[PDB]
Amino acid sequence: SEGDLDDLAQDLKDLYHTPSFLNFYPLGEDIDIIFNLKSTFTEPVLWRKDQHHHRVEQLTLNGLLQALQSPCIIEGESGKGKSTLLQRIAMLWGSGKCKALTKFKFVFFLRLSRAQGGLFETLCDQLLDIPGTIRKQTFMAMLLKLRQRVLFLLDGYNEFKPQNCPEIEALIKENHRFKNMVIVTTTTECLRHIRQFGALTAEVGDMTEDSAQALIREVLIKELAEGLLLQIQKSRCLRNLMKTPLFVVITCAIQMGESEFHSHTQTTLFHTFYDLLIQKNKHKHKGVAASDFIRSLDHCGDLALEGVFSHKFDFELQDVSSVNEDVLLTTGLLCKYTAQRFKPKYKFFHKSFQEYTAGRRLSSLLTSHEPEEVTKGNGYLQKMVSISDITSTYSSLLRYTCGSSVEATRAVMKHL
Amino acid sequence: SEGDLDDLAQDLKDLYHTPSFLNFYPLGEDIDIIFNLKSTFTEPVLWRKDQHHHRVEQLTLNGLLQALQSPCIIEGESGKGKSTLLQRIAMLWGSGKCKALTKFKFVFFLRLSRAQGGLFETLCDQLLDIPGTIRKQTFMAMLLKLRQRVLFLLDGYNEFKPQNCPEIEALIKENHRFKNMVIVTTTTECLRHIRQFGALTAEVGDMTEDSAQALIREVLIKELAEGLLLQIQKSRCLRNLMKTPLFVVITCAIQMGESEFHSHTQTTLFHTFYDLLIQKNKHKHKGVAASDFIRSLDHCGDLALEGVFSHKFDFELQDVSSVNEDVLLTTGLLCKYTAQRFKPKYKFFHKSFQEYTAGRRLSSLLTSHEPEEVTKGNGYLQKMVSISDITSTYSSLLRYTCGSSVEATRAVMKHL
Repeated sequence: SEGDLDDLAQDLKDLYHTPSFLNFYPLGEDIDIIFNLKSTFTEPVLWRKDQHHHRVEQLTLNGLLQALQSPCIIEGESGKGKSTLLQRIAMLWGSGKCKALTKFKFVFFLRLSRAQGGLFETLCDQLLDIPGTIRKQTFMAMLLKLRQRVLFLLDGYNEFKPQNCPEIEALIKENHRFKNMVIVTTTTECLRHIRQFGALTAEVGDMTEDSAQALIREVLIKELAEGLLLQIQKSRCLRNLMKTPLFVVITCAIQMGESEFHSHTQTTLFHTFYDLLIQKNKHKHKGVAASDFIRSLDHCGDLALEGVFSHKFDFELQDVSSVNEDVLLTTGLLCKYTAQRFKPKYKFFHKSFQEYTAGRRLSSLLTSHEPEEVTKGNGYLQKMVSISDITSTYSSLLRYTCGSSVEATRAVMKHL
Repeated sequence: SEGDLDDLAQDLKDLYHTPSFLNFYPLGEDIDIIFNLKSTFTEPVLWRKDQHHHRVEQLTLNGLLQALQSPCIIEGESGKGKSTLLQRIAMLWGSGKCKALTKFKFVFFLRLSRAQGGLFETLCDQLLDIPGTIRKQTFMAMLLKLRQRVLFLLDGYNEFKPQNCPEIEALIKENHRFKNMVIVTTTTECLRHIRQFGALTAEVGDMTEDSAQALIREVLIKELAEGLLLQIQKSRCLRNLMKTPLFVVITCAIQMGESEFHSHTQTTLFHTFYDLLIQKNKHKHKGVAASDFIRSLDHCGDLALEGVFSHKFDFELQDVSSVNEDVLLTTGLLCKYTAQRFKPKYKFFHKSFQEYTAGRRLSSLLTSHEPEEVTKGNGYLQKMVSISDITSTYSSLLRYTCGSSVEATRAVMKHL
């Protein structure tokens, strides 16, 4: 009952080097795009927020491990791409290169979105099939007796329900019963359910320029990579967008498969991104009437547009006045913040996204077959009678409105 | 067995150091504000009432412990925030720094608001699972055999029903059968059900200026804290208010989350406070018709207003003439006192609160769509015909009336 413990550790070390573990779909399974952890995002930015929930002390992987303590909670920036951090840790353990992991005997990488029946059943079924030599529930004695030399990496907390496996939900909240180390990843929306149980919290930030450039070089045709590299060197606004894991995977994705470099103006990127968000969560909108979803989007759109004219990006509940917007919070168009505030706040993923959103809505209104909708659109354009506004504050809005539609462009140019 | 007992004591000591014990919600769970006992209220004041129920002999934490005898009853102020005292004791025991607690082998921190099935089961389930090696009912034989070397810290007595766990109700009432030390925290309203069983009593008082200042500094943005500190130093009335934990936490809670310092006029502070009392207990007012609940609140409002004119702050039952006001006693607007007096008495949480309450009612009446209600409101204004009242006794009433409504302000200014 000892030799097989070493076999299990070795078997898991080798398992984490398997292609079925190292490969993932950055844009989701709907697009057959596969990234290999060995060459993709390798150097994440990890912020350790203070007691006031502010970003302080920027940390790195293999710098955070040395600060590892009882339960740690890592929050996704804002409902973005896959939090490819926990699997990096499993790889590093499997490699044995990082000294901070050499003090551990086991690493168990689990998806909370796919769990049920209890801890034992989940480990046996989801991970490596444990030999019957010691598979008699006595493994708990070893787990509890050995010490904090075991890492449980739990992903997708926000997609997990306690009724399916209350043992592991209890594990993360009541760790004093196990005396092991547990790290969980979540999203902003479900953070309020936890945190109160955490010893340490952290947030995943943007990637460095060197990392983003490596990604483009590593997963693309050399000739097309040079095109994108030249474009990003020449442009100035794109350089601010290429910090987001969601965009650095789209500009390439819409280029891959082609034999020639295309500029793919930002309007295209924003449109593509928008469509991906609404379609990505479409699979969960089957309970939403088409008229509810469309009207909700229109509501969000009008909010963004008024926000542009009102020069505001921060909204409160009274600025929404719609319970049905939980659909778009789910979609990821608007993020609800439940941080250390008296009241919750609503913000768009990015200010430029809000501007795009406003543009798309205005453009649609201006091209509507209904005179009233066009009139309302004109009502907004009619405010644009100052050179100091046209070339400044509303420059982005006009560009998005124009790029989004030829007829919208015509209305804008006539006005200008 | 002995090793298990030593480990059990250590396990509990460590349990009391977890974030799950150190983190709490000073304004309740629906609002995500989390305080850490390590930096928040650390130095409470404990008054030991005499046989005449007089406030005498100011005591302190770690000064009272040395005078701990058979069961102690600690009374809250008047239905305020969390009585974060018992958990501090558990922490101190867990730290092992206070000599008074070094004599104790076990500390058992329990919430009576969540208890049932018996003491044995409650301890195991609510605190820490006791190993099956000693968790054989004989635990109690050990516990009893030992001596008065353990502490049972029981919170939320007013939320405890004896039908759920009569063993604990017995634990607190019949102590010679248990031969251990028990400390219970209760409220004024349910004091009458006990007291007769107590050996020693204490009341939680207000915090010092140094503490309140510390609390502001510890849980708020530096820049915003500086703003509040300057405001507090400049004002005269706020300083008197900032003795009560309820207002101290709200004041910083509403400023917290903002990017800039705001004056937050005390009329806003009182409004927020008022609404919290009304809405927080709404969950337990579902058996009260909306007409009955509002009518009762209006009744309280009129009582406050008449009391202001009559200079009456001490109310009797005949001044209420409504059995249904138990809903407001529950709400916490009015506190019923059952001190050693010929008759029970009713009082507002604070004189300034009573004045504020009067303000709300008068302001509302003066803006009513019903001429009779406006007339009644005016009838009160018609008494303000002497400068000696205008700039004195009713100054706060006029200020509250104004702050509460623009239309009310207009009526007031026309009068003045």
